[PDB]
Amino acid sequence: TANSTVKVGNVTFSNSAPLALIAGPCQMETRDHAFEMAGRLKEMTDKLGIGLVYKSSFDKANIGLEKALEVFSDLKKEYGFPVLTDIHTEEQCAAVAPVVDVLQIPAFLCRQTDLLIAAARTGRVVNVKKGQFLAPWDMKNVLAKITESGNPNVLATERGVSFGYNTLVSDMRALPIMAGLGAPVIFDATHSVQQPGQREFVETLARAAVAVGVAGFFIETHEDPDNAPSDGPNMVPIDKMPALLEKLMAFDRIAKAL
Amino acid sequence: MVTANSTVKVGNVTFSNSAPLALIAGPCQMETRDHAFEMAGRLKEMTDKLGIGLVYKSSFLEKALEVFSDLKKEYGFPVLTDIHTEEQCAAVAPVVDVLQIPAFLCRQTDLLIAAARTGRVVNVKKGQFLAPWDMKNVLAKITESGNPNVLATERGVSFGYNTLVSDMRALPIMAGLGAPVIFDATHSVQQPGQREFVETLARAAVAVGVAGFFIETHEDPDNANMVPIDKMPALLEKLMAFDRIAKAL
Amino acid sequence: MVTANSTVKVGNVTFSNSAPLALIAGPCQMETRDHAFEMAGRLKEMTDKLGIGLVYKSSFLEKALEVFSDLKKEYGFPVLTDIHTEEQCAAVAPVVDVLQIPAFLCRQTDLLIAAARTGRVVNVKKGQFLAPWDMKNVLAKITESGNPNVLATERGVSFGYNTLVSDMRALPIMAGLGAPVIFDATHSVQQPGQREFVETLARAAVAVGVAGFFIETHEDPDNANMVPIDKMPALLEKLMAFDRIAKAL
Amino acid sequence: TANSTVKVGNVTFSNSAPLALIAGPCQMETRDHAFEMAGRLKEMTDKLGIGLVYKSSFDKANIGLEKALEVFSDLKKEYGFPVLTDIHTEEQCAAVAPVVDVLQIPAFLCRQTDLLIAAARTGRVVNVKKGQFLAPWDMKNVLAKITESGNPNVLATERGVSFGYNTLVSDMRALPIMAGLGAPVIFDATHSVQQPGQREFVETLARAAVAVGVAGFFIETHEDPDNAPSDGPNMVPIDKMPALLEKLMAFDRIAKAL
Repeated sequence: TANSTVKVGNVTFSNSAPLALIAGPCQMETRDHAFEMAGRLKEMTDKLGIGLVYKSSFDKANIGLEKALEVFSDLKKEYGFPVLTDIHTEEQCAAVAPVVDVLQIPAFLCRQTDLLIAAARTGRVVNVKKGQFLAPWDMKNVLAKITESGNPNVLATERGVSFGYNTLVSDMRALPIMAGLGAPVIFDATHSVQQPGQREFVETLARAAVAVGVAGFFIETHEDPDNAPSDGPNMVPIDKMPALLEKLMAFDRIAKAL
Repeated sequence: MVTANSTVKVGNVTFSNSAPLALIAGPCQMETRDHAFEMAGRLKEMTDKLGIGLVYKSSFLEKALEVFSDLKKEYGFPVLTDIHTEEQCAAVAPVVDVLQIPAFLCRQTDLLIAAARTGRVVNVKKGQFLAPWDMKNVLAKITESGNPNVLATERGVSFGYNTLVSDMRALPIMAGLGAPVIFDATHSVQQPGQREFVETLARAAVAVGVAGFFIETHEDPDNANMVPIDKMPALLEKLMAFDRIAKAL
Repeated sequence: MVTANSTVKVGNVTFSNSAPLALIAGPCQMETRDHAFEMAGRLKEMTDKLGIGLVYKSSFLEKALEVFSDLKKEYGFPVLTDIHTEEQCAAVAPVVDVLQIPAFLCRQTDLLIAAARTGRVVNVKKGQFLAPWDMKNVLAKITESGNPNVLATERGVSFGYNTLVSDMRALPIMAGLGAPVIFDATHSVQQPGQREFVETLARAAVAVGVAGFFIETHEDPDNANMVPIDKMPALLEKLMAFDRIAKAL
Repeated sequence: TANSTVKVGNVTFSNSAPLALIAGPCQMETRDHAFEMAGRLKEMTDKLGIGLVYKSSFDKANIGLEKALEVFSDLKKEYGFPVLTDIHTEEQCAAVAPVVDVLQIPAFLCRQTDLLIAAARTGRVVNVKKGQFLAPWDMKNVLAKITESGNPNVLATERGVSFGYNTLVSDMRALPIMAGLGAPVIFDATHSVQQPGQREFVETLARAAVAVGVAGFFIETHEDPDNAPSDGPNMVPIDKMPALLEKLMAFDRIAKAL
């Protein structure tokens, strides 16, 4: 019993609506860097008519919460977008909820029922990253922990499944399956390509997903991914983002008429 | 020496990962002569309206080759059928434009060589036990035999038990081998040992970029897996809209 | 610098891929104090007769640590429990001999470091998303933190959907990393999202060669997955017979 | 409705009986080479009390039938063992059946119903290699094509399943599952380790399988596997075979009492 349209600040997520973007660097760095990344993402999405949710993690985990919340607060004041971050404990959900619009359950924690309930109880939008060890239908039971806990605003993010050793595959059937559960479906293009333990296939997977039909994309991006503090091999260079997004929007226009 | 053609011309059809999508379509098995002309006429009608190339396919031999020959006289399209032995390649080659290597036989060198030596276009279905880069050495058996006209068909890869998965990365990787890549929508959804997901996989594949689509279709697929023929015009129209974008990028 | 110990001594138990098998066993969750002493007594009885080391395990904290402490006073064995946060490591360490990292947390560096810094033995369950060689970098987070006493537990790897598979090659590969390898028979048969195959997988693992077996067990597993406790003596006797051969070769 | 004991010449296959060995080089080479391999295999199995079925292929396929049948006939005359070879067409089953005791259906052909029926109709023992794309329970339907065709003497050979790309895994649960179908189960140690498109793990997998319980082993072997005409990376050096087999028999003695 999820909301099929999830509205967060100025952003609408729905399998029927134009694509929305969750984007940002993996890890929050300096305040300088945060404002540069968020400014560039806001400009390119403003021009395209794409809603933006700005993302960054503060726990490292495989800047710290206090500092990060200050930066997130100032970003929101300057740019007006909702923000997202990942949470790892019940105490972290309560601590970030005053500022952060969308709480994210990491893939490794997607089965941790008490964390799903704690996120749910904040009344924030909850994005659940589907674990690479889950099947698409398994998400019914995961998302239910949130919706049956009284929070109807859930997003389900596809991020690939384990395929042998050191390989993920993206089963495009996950998208209609999860959409059938009633929550907006988000496609994580950057983690879906990774070699557990690849950037050349981000566009490939993104094009496939948008044509199938998704509410949104989750794309990690950075100005110099090879030199980034975390997750660097996977992130799209920020200067390549406008071209990617323009392409995705062309397909989305067709996909969302059918 | 000899290398795969990135553009493969078959009769009045052009396959290339840079050209508009062409269609390989038909029933699994040839039934009757009348059934063949019906399916083919319906397929040609829809492909004529959309402006897409059609290769008509069926699996069978004497009677079948006469049916194929007559279909070609009447409709002017090329045809495709599966071959299983060296002897079969030789028998069907005077009539059939595309010889198809089934996925279970994609590593059978002697068959690959026989089909190559006929001079026909050879379509190899990628085994569900192969990785996309494994098609390099498969395609090389045809091209090193002197035949540059090869098509590589994606049809899914084994994913745990009784499950296939469509890794869309297979498409650019195989395209990189230098042959047109064909997406088999109807076998890629199979539950080994699902028709609902055929549109899903097809939309994904076309947005990634393919030379063509391979779809098994029938007027009554429950009494024949297959896309009902009455679902083809809507599906194809959607796939052509995505293709136009995919091929311009 | 610091490297994993190929022999890990825990209280009166020795773990090594060259030593006789030792047993890590107990219920999933600690129930009551009386239930704990019962399970433990039954396990110690059977391990005493067979001459095998026993580490008693349970998941929970204040009451639980008092139970563990009393079990140790009475039975003299080491104990193991799962930890989920840094704070938890610190709280359980004064009592619990082996800190266990659950499979879902095996990549959580901060937790790995916290458990390492306690000076206790750390057992890391291999994530079902990891390859066996991926345990190199996991184990290194504990050893580079100054703790050489690590156990590596095999518990299956994802195999398509809702299925795990036990790749017996994981065992020598992980042994090659230099830590004793533990086989989790009860989680390796899991259907994510099967008790019949626990003996099958255990027999295979022991013939390959493992430092130990991890088995969840209960007196009434339907009202608690788990091996019924009354099935343990027969299973263990079989596994010891294979172990003797495996360890001499 | 398979025979739970399959007797072929001097060899007994049963999940209850001491292990039997199917062994030989992948491809038949010279007559010299055939007699050397078969002699060495007969000597080492004679000493251990292990029944031997000598194997070689004549079709190449990813010496030729006429020559191979002559060699097989002379081997049988000299050594007295049953022999095995793989068949690929209905005509090949009829052509080799006069001489060959055990017809083998290759993994890639295990779903080809007409070939299963043709092998069955020869009245020879049929060994079916389980395809790497099959599940253990799928073998019920495969083996049924033989037994329902009137031939109750079938062997089911485990040879690994596809695990991501260029990797096989050996699911040891396949062994009790297939045994539950009633046919003797054979473990192919050499193909189960291979990298599709490894010898150091032949003993690992073999030890696992024998402890679980199997009727037999299928082991490809050659005097100089690195220089062999086919399948060389996978085959056990013939001089390592006695030590391997001695180890397997030690475990088998325990496994077959339980």
